[PDB]
Formats: sequence, structure tokens, C-alpha cells
Amino acid sequence: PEVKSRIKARMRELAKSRMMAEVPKATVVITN
Amino acid sequence: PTHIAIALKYNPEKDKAPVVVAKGKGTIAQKIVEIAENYSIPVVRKPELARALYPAVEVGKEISPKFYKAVAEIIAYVMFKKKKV
Repeated sequence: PEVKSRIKARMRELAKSRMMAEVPKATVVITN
Repeated sequence: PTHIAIALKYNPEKDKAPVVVAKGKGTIAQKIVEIAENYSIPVVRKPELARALYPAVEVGKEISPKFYKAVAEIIAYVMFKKKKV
């Protein structure tokens, strides 16, 4: 369904902006 | 190349353990590294761990007691190096 997936996509996108903004608050990052 | 990252926030008085503030694959991972390097937040290459840590936890929630073993070792290395200057 076009709308439900567009809502999902957008929630995914919004979750990511929150997360990347919270990175300036990190003390350590583990990397591959 | 393949890309992954796990960002952690940890204060010694307030947090009993490290909070996962971000996790990332591909350009997301790269973004976390970049902002962090941008903030002079340390960045540690530990692939077997980063791999083992990713599916395990989630954003905003403190790591499992199980991980206290390898994470604390890292926070330690990070802080030993930063002491001299």
C-alpha cells in the first residue's frame, strides 16, 4: 500500500534525524 | 567497503552502564563517525565486537550486563590514552 509505506518510510527517516542529532553527545564509537 | 558503527554515551556518576545513542550501517555509520570525529569523540576499531554488538542492542537503551566485559575494556583504553594528553 502506497500510503502506509510512505508513513513507514517517513517514520524511519524521522527516527534517523533524532539519532544523528544525539551523536554529539556520545563519548565513544565502536567501528568495524 | 562495508560500514558499521555503534555510538555510546557513558557518564561515570549517572549511567550505570553505556547507553547506545546511535547504531549505523553504510552511509549512516559513516555519518556517525564523521560527526563524532567532528566533535573529537573517540572512535575505536573493533570489528568482531561492533559486529557482535549491533543486532544485540537498541537506540536509547543501556547495554546488556553481558557486554560490560568488552565495552568497559574499550572505555578504559580510550581514557588511558587521553590521560597523558
